[PDB]
Amino acid sequence: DIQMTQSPSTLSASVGDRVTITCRASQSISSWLAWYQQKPGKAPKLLIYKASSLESGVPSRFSGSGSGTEFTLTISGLQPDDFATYYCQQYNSYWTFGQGTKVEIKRTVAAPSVFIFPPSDEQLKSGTASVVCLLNNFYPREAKVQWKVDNALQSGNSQESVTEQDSKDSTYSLSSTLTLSKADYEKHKVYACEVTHQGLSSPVTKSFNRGEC
Amino acid sequence: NPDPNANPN
Amino acid sequence: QVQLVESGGNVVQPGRSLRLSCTASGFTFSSYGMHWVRQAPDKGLEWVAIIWYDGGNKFYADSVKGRFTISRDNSKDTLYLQMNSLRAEDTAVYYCAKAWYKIDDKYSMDVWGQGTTVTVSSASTKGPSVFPLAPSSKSTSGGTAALGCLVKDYFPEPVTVSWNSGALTSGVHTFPAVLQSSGLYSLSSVVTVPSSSLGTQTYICNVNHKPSNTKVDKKVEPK
Repeated sequence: DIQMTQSPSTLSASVGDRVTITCRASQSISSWLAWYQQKPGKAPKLLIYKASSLESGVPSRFSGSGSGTEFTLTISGLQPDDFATYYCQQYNSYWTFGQGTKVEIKRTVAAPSVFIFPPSDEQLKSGTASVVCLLNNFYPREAKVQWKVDNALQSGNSQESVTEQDSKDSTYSLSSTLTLSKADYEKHKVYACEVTHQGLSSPVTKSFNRGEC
Repeated sequence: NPDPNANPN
Repeated sequence: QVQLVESGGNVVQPGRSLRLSCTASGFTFSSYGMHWVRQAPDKGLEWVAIIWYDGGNKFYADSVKGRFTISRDNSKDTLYLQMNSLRAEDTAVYYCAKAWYKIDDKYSMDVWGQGTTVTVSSASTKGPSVFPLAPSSKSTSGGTAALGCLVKDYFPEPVTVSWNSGALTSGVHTFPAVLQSSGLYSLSSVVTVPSSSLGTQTYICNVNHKPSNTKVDKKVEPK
């Protein structure tokens, strides 16, 4: 098959900037490349066909260029409606899409506010314990969260979830949830979540002791 | 028989 | 304007079948070929099948050959996708797309529908358990306090969460659900509120899970 690869995966830009999304093909596709736009919860929208032809009703700020194996989608003078994900698609042999490029709102670096929530007494009666680490209102999105129980690093027992960019301050929030049984939770004391982020000069440890209000 | 990327309309 | 409406998405168990539909309007349906494309975070956008305007020539992606059957009924303006012996990796949003008519040698698709969700799983429908995320010294900063609720072990998607029946919106962060190894979903919803009001204000999280007809209100108090 013909595999598509876009670059970068996530792009940060402001209104009025000129952005550039690159698409690369595994073999020569001549000019049989289309560009699509997709917004969260919505369907894809055709922007460019045959590498450079603009679909009718599409603003002139979108331009397409490329041939053979390398292609580029340029958005001059970025507008608020353009913050979305962009895919490339070859239609030379069947139809295969790239992985997508998310254009996000750029802002100043913001360190996360790390909070931790021990499991409630109601859940412990069910024989289960969930510990929640909360990273609130940070930028950029890249953040590392590790769990330590009595200073022992955990593996394979936590799950993470991140919000989309906020509409007001353009920040992200992230929750890491460590799941333990009631038996395993009661035989340990120190539960901590270690957060690494660009906005922090050093990793941050939010911890609590089991049984302390 | 035809090319998959040929005109389907 | 071209209008494509998908239907038939549902929870289906592995090894079972499911037939999707795509009713069209705003154009002459019998004049165009049609595609099926599925989207999921593990696969991105993945093409499924294409069928000619007359229903003759059909093509399929390799991974669905022998299991999926695309067809159309031009007297109904409907496109169908018959999915058999479904697998966990068939879970996605399925789009129908009209073929375009940019006259050239190679053709593609222009207008997509709104999609329909297919979830391949053997989990049983279950309402969620709601647990408080109480505020304390480990969830507070200068003049602020974080609190929330844990919505755990439900199936299937989705779950709607509000605070005080929607009157509280500022500082609210409701996270996308994660799928647990049990096959049940789980999510949390948090909110940042002023420290000075912690004693007097009432904060109630409202959880609604229509598939199980579950409605839960949980007051979140400090411990």
